[PDB]
Amino acid sequence: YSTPKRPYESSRLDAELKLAGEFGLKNKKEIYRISFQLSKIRRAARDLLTRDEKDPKRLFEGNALIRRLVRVGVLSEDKKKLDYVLALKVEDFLERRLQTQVYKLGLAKSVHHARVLITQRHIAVGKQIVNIPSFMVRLDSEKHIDFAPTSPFGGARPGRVARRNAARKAEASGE
Amino acid sequence: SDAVTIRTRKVISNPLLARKQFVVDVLHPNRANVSKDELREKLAEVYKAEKDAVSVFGFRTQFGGGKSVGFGLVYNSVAEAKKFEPTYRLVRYGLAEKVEK
Amino acid sequence: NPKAFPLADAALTQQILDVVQQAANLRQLKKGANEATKTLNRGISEFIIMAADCEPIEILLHLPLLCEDKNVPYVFVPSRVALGRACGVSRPVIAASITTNDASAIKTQIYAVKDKIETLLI
Amino acid sequence: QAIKPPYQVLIDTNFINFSIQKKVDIVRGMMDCLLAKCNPLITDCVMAELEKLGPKYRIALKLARDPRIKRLSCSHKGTYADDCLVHRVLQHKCYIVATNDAGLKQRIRKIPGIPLMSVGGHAYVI
Amino acid sequence: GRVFRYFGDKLLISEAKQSFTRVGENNLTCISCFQPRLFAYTVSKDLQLTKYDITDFSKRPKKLKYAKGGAKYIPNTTEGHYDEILTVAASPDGKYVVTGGRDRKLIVWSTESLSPVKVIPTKDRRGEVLSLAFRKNSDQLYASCADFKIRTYSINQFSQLEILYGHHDIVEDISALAMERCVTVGARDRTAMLWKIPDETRLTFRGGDEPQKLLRRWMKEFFCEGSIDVVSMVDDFHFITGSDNGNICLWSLAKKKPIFTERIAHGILLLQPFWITSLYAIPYSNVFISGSWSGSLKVWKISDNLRSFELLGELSGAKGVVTKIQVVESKFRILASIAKEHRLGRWIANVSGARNGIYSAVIDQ
RNA sequence: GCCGUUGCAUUUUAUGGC
Repeated sequence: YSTPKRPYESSRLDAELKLAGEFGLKNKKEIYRISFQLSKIRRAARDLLTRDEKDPKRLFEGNALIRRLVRVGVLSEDKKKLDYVLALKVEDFLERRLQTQVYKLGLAKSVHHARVLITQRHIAVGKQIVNIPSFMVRLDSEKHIDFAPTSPFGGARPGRVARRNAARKAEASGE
Repeated sequence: SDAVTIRTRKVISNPLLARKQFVVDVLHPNRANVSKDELREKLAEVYKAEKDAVSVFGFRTQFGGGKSVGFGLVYNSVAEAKKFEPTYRLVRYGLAEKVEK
Repeated sequence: NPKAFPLADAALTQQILDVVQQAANLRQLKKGANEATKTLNRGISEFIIMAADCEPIEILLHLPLLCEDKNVPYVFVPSRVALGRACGVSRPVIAASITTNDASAIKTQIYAVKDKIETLLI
Repeated sequence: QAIKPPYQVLIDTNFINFSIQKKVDIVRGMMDCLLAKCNPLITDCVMAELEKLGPKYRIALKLARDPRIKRLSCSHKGTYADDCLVHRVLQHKCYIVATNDAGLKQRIRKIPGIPLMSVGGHAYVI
Repeated sequence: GRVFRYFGDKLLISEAKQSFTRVGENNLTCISCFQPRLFAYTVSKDLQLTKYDITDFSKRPKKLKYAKGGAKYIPNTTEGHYDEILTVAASPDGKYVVTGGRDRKLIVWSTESLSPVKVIPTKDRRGEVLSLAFRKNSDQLYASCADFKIRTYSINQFSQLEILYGHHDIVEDISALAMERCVTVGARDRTAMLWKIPDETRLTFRGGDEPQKLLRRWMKEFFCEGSIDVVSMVDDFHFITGSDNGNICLWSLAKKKPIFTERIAHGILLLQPFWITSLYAIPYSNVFISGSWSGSLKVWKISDNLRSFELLGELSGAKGVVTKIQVVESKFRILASIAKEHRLGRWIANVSGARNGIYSAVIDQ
């Protein structure tokens, strides 16, 4: 990662929390590291705007870089002219996080309720249970995001607190 | 006890060691890390020799659970298990005494 | 004289059917000119889809007047059968409404479709 | 804040005489520290001032009349580069101010949400 | 294996025996016929499976046994269907035959006494069964599921093998051969995928050719691909698909693009092309049969170089929505399940001769 | 297997409506 140049500066400091307010983060470390990767791409993005048209460096190291941005699910395909790459911004990597995509797809009624649902052995995307909120969905995995076979809200067990609630009824009311 | 369904591939006849080597695949939904004993029982009923004519080892399971792949062995006779097997696997299977020194 | 303007071309029509498919996946879709008129009353309607093969067609002429009052885009599609099919629904829907949500997962597709429709309306 | 690339920036009088006398370009320097495509501007107040530095600064005038730089107009006879920009920065919230004059710079730090610049294309946030 | 049975020329098509049976069910969804005496199995949207004997080629299929569920089996561990059954498939040993539909279960049936020998919960509210396909001379069930899944079972032991993910809409059609691979479509994603089960890989072929470029063709001399309705596997090295606009696409395993696409087949009737509602090939051959609600099964002959195909003909004996095609041999007996509506509960328009039943057509040599 | 209709006279064969 890299720290930004100025640590305390008014229009940027409040611009932190309006990112922390919508997305629901916990550390500006999880903001700065995202800008850090966007920093390294963007320097490379300006490199291929200097060289010649139809350079195979501008082809092979350009278009695959363009297609990888379509592959991560950020660059829409209409803007596929390598001139929207400068017009990228911070929230689009924040938008492709595994936490926020849960709330967009119904099912969470918050961005903070979905944060708790990541770390409790719930929702998987493929057959792998994901419990890191920054899993960065690749746009070919959206309509596989679903409740687990186990871990209720998905069924076949009601769980240790629902079974304990069942246990209380049998011992005092019943036997 | 969830319909174990032991699958075998890579079967090559090896008559110069009088054996048949093959990769054992253990699918196990809703069942975790079954055995080494039941595996030798349940693959000897597709080759129909005996339990102690069956050697098996390996078995690093799939991440998360539900699949296990090891390495399996079958011989033609009981005395071949006493000659062609390693000395500690026969102690592991029970077919020998480990003379500790 | 035309009564079927504007009517969309091919790839825009399948594009619209896919957007309606994910919209029906995200319950962000209204089914019926009754419901669509109600959404035009509540101002929640993004844009309106109408069929061209509906007999009669004059039951569906109220939506351009109400949309042009509310400044809302609208484009005809040729099939009511496929327009029903894109609802995740096995019997035809003559007209569908797109509802407003800024928290929508499919919002960029909706803005691109509104770009094509609002391009065609001029 | 809601500011997007492509950025738009205002080049006043103090900027060009710090660019040439430090040999750092106008447009290609602006693409460096803003990291996107830049849309430079010059007003009528700023350019007609540099006609008064004419016989000693043909160099600054012959660079400013290049089609990389765009034309912008205001309508007052008597205004300055200094005061006319502050009205432009007031009624809209989407310009970037480039300068080095401290006498103008203190009129920029008061209105919130206004990006500044530095010695010739080495940017700084608000 | 490759294509070796070359008998498209031997088919006497013009004097094929055409017959039709009316049956006591509304909207039969599928038909599956066993070949080791020959059997037949039909499921309808009237919640019923019916077993026929078709070993006598000159006769219409006579009734052996039939079973119909009801609203008793509302929960999902009940041994009976309580909604529309979308597909049916018979096991290659002739011992079992399994049904499933909108009740999101899988009920394995005995062929002998017609008894519910197994019920399996799919355990998903979107795990609706759409197409069941068995590997030839095997018992590994391939289950197309509406939650975009492919679920693999074993029959003799009644277990679960593994699940394939990946599609973007509902998997309608899946076809298989004796090797361990299958073809699937997702039917609105406008692609098809080849699935290697032990390799656990997929090869993704892409349709969606724009008619706009075809308008370029209209300058050189149509209709939209929107839904790849069916897929069928001719050999282990090529396959075919059927679309929503009359185009029938021939596909090679070495070709990302369509190696062929046939333009409008069942025709039109702004204008509406017919849907390719049925598609079944004779295995390892050059002959395949496509069906519509237009009223005539159109049969086609693959060229020897696997590059184009040519018209064998039309059989007009079957009016109504053809849902599923079965072909058995010894001579050839063609059966077709004609329902009043489409398989998916879809709407159908103004069909001449609204009838329900089975089409039979015998072709010699 | 709901209804109508035809040849065998209805089992058999062909067709129209719900």
